[PDB]
Amino acid sequence: GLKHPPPMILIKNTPVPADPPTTFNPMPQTSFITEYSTGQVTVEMLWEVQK
Amino acid sequence: GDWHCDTKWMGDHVITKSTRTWVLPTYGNHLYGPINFDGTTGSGANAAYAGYKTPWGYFDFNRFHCHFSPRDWQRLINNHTGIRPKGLKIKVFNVQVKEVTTQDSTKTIANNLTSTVQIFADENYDLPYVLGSATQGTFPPFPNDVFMLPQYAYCTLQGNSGKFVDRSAFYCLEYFPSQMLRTGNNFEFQFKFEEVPFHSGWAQSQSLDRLMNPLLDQYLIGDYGTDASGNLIYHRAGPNDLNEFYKNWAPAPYECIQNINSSDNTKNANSINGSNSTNKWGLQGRQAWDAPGFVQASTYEGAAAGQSLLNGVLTFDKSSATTSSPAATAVNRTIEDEIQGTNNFGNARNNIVAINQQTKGTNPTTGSTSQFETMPGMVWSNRDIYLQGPIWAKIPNTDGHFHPSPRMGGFGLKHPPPMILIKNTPVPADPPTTFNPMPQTSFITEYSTGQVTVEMLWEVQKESSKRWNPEVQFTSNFGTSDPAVDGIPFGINNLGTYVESRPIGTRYISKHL
Amino acid sequence: QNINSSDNTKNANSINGSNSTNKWGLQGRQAWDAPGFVQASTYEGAAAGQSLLNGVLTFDKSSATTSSPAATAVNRTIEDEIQGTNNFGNARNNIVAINQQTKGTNPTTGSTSQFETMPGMVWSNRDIYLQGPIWAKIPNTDGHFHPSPRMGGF
Amino acid sequence: SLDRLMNPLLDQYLIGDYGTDASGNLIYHRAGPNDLNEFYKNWAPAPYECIQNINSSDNTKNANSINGSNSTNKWGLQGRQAWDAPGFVQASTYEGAAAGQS
Amino acid sequence: CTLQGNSGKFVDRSAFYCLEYFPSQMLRTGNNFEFQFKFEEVPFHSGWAQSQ
Amino acid sequence: ESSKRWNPEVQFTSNFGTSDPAVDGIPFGINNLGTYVESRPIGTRYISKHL
Amino acid sequence: GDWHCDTKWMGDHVITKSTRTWVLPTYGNHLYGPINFDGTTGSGANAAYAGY
Amino acid sequence: DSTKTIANNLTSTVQIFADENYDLPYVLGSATQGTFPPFPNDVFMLPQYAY
Amino acid sequence: GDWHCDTKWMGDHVITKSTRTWVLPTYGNHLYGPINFDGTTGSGANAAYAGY
Repeated sequence: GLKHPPPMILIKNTPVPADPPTTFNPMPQTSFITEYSTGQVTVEMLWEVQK
Repeated sequence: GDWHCDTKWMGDHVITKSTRTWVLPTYGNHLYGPINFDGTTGSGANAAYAGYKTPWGYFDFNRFHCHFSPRDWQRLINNHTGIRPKGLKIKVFNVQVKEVTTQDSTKTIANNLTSTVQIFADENYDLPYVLGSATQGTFPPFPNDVFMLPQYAYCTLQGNSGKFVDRSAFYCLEYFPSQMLRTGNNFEFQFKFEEVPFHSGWAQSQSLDRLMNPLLDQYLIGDYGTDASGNLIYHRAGPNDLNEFYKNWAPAPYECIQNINSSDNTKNANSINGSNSTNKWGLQGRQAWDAPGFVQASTYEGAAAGQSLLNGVLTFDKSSATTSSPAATAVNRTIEDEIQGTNNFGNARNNIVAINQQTKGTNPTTGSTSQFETMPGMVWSNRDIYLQGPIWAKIPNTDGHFHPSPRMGGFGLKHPPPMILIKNTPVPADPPTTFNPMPQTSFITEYSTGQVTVEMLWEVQKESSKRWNPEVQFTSNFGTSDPAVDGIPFGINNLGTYVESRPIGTRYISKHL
Repeated sequence: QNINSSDNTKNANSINGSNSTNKWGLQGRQAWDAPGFVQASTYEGAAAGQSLLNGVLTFDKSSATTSSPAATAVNRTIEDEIQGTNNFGNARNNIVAINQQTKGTNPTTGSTSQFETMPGMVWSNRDIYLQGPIWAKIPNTDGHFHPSPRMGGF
Repeated sequence: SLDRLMNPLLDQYLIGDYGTDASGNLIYHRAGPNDLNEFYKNWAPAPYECIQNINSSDNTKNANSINGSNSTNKWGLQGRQAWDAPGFVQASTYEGAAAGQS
Repeated sequence: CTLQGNSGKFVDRSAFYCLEYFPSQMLRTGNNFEFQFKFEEVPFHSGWAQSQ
Repeated sequence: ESSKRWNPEVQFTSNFGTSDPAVDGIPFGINNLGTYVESRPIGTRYISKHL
Repeated sequence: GDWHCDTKWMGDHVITKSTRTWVLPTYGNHLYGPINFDGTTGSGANAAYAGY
Repeated sequence: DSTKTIANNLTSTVQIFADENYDLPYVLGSATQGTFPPFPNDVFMLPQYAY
Repeated sequence: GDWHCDTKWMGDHVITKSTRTWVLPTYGNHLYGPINFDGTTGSGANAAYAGY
């Protein structure tokens, strides 16, 4: 039990918009390029033990 | 080049940061063009204009919800009686240029690392300044939305039927120095605001005719009338008549504006034509609406529910929309009653003046007036600022101006934040193998996108009031919301759309006059 | 409106003062505008006793509680020293053009009861008196025009 | 000009009051490129006292036998009147007006 | 007087002040109270009559 | 209070329609008889936090 | 940026390292949304929730 | 049509932050799925955040 | 010896001051006395007490 546990690490792909129309529109743009990401993660922990 | 979007409250000042994602199309096929309207197919001769549209585009951050979340805005208005802008800095970064190819049905999008974009700030105010007109294209209030940059265009001096004249000006934007950005390059700009007064963030807890000690009498004697023989009669004002006290100060000037009731249709007349009933000012032989006008009280305590003024208040959309005739359930209509102490109701028209010269045989007569303008000894309050409203406006460059506080709201500035303009650099397609002198009209189809961060330094005034009883605060009050249909107010609904539930002013804490 | 303090032959009979005074509205009710922005109460050549109805300050000769003091018990001020820059209050003699003239329609003008501040005007403030107030507090507001208190002083 | 300061391609995010319907309900309208005169605006033009027109070039525009002193603007002081001239400056003519307008 | 509604009734923004909530000093016989004040800059009142 | 929620929070506010100075007076104030009245109870819990 | 995944036993303490490969899709079409359950089609009223 | 092509984009980004002040609802510690796999050679999805 | 009754908000701490006027009678005719209750005329045996 911990008052201050290891904090959450959050991640997301940055949205990349598709081609806009050539006339200005005030609405938010809903069309995006389909993508995903991948990588490596390493975690290192120091533990204390009793013999 | 990292994301920020956050607020830091330090004592007497506060810093806001926000980051958005923008997308820039090629406008106008890389062409300038003249634009006019002669008015006929539209409203009429009052609608005519002449000008130019350009291939360029620009950034507009001039609304408050660009810089403040609703919770931060609450933290401001309950605890502070004033705010003014101090400094500004802007960064454009992570630019990508993308090429579009269409073969048959399918459409492919590829990245081009060497192609550029051009950007410059207009620091000397050389271009016509189109910010401060409260138009669309501002940064979205919700930080995750992607938005288009609007195309830059301007109006110039016109003659009859929207034709150019000798003093009409054409501007070439390539005649300015600008810097060219590839992937990996960024643009930065810093700005310092001129000194302005704090916006007044409180509601009035007194009225201008009650400033006296109610228990006492005046040592000044008033004129009560004449007797049957014509001798002057004197009267001393006191607690039984407070309206007859001699006073040092007078309320705000007005142009009479027509009333309207937004809630209750039994109060309104049928089939009102709004354009025929609004206040107007003339210029160059044509007329324009005067709206919202110089601010008046839209309602006062004791007035009927829903009382308002026709084109006398600001009205906002709940969500970004293109609709030309939005429904009443889709809008946020502001109410200014916090100024009712110094500012009369807009439709009252109840000031009285003497209309003749009395002698024995002719009785004195008076009349009410629809027009009462500025006189020595008047005091008034400015229109409120809103979370959905504009921050600043550019004071016109002229010999004279009276109390240059912009009528829609905010801070009048001699030197506002300059316009930042941007466009994709044209990339020609394959030329012919024989020399041709003509300009080349064939280009590669492309668009660009990136991130922009804006950081503002604000100065604020903390609230010292010594009243004993508690004060009104802005609070979140709604019975229940359906997550299936609706969602949390000031939040994302079931369709993924951000909704601003109600309008929010700055005037909650109260002060005596 | 004008009033004559000395000579009753100049006044109309049975004037109701409250009905004839200038008023401004606020919050759905009305209050007297008095003394108002100062005007000349009389000028040289005007009849003796010429004054303005609730346009001047009037004081008691001695401290008193009376609600309706007699004329012999009061000191009525006269401001004629401003008659160079400030018109007589009941004159209403400024003239403006009320139509647009063409061949066939003659130009017409009219007098006005209201003429407000324009670029290029000059004026004088109301005088201070040995019996009058010294100072007043300017209301705390976004805007005010020429904040000189109307009854007098600083 | 002071009514054209906007970007002519865009619409406002402010909504105007268009009128009432047959039952008396308020109707809303968004101003845009088809009506630029209905835009909400920050600034207003100059104050005026109305001054009579005259045409210096073309006598067919003027009325006959105008008495100038009777038709000019005047202010009173000390029980007498004086001309207010030239007055606070107004535009004497504008583009599209007839030739000689003053 | 404070902000009113119809018929001289209080409303939400009406303010009540307790004067005992201020610091004050207590005077017996032999004690005195002193206060000093400086006026802000204002123009001279014009003490002349116009001869033109 | 440091909270990072987006939407606004509940605050304690003075809400009453109208009060009669003849009969009643201002809430949390002196009534017509000179008596001090505490109109409603007030806790400390208004701002919200997740667990 | 290299791989590790290994353990080192030192006396009274021990250090673990591990390396993995992750994949991240785009969730929700770049949208937030409210989610509820009223319980009926599931267990019942004890199963209801609201969130984002 | 039927086929699916996958290309690499060198300029596009991903966003990551740790929540050090515990400002978000903490959904770890509920013993749900989406943890690192025990066997080091497996590839795993990151779960979607909700509260 | 002066009046105060006021509050000062400083950052992470706050100071309150208040002043009141008290009146003290002579109690008990300058006497101590024992007090009891056996409970009968009141609630009952659960109400009994002894003291001074």
